[PDB]
Amino acid sequence: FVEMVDNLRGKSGQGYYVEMTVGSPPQTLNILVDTGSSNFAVGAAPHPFLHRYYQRQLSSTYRDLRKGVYVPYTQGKWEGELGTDLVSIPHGPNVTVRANIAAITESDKFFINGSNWEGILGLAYAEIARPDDSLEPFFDSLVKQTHVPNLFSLQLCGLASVGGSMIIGGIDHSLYTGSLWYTPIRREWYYEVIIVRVEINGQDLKMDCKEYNYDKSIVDSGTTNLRLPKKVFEAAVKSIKAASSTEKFPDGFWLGEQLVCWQAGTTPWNIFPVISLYLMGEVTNQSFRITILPQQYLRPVEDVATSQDDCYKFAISQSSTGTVMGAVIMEGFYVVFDRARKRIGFAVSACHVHDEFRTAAVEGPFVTLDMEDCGYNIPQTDESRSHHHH
Ligand SMILES: CC1(C)Cc2cc(Cl)ccc2C(N[C@@H](Cc2ccccc2)c2nc(=O)c(C#N)c[nH]2)=N1
Ligand SMILES: [Zn+2]
Ligand SMILES: [Zn+2]
Ligand SMILES: [Zn+2]
Ligand SMILES: [Zn+2]
Repeated sequence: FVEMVDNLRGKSGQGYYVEMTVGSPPQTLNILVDTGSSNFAVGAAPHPFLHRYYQRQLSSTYRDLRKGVYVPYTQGKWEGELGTDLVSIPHGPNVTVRANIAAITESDKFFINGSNWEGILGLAYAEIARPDDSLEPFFDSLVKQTHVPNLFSLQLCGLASVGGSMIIGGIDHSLYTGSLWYTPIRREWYYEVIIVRVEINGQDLKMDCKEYNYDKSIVDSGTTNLRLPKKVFEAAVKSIKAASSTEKFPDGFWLGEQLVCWQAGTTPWNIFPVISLYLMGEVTNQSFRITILPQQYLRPVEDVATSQDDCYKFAISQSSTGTVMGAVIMEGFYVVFDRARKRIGFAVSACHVHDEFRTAAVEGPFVTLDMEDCGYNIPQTDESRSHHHH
């Protein structure tokens, strides 16, 4: 898949985008790759931080669905008018499909100054599509209309410019080394997975493993940080603080709200521990671990005021909606979203993050005799229970 290698670009902390074309004649836009949502939505009216947008009036193939959609986030919102148009990925498979498109007509805190993407490609499953699951997501239309295999893979390589690859329909062996380990997709909504054990510099956090997946764990290219449920995040911060106790940092650093700096080239990486997340294996009683270096979770931020200094932001943060394996985790790894086989694969990425003495790793198997169920069952609302799925 040499045509798809290197088809991602981005800015540090503003995700990764792929080129897509919409309409006829083709209007090219840069579209955020988001495995944490399931709408394809594109800016479709002027905005101060956009200089291009989808012009439905210029597409002879555009059809209006005459139905609006409103998508709130805890940080902002976008809203728009649903329709369909022809869509292709110029640096992807050689096919064109008729897909649902939400034309974003207004938004708040969604498009950011200097980001360079004009829309978002929700790669997760219909269940979480807005306004409901009857709006077929892009990848579903892609696989149904063409012979593209039902799989995609992401190599996300670490404002600074970033790059990577989204291989659509395949796995490209040139983008990883060593073993590829698969963990099951627990349920097809988010790319939900189960973490069975967490270690910080080889020391077990020794929490009940349900705490790791409370109320879910998901793989999310739309999230920057590794985000951890409250109790886990506190135990992790306690452990990382212990390891790094030669350095007393301010509270704001541990909150993600303050940089910490050393003289250029002197950062003491050795005092910051590796973190290993052990993911359920395909075989009952087996897991494998993914091991993250501090260079993945301490993100450099170029200081405008101290040229002499290497400065970093702590990129692990607290969650109340479960564990989120964001860019912090993914940047280590070639991640295969094997929708056909309901599994997610992890191998060490060919764009490796370097530490002098340690390596981001994917290792297994680890066997447990004790097969505790580490999944959490989210309390069923009457709202969920009552909707019919015909
Ligand atoms: C998918 C996308 C665009 C959805 C989104 C919507 C809105 Cl309105 C505001 C921010 C985000 C958002 N935030 C990401 C960072 C992002 C911005 C732009 C592109 C990709 C990622 C995020 N990551 C975190 O770690 C975090 C925390 N803690 C909070 N937020 N990601
Ligand atoms: Zn507004
Ligand atoms: Zn531009
Ligand atoms: Zn019914
Ligand atoms: Zn349904």
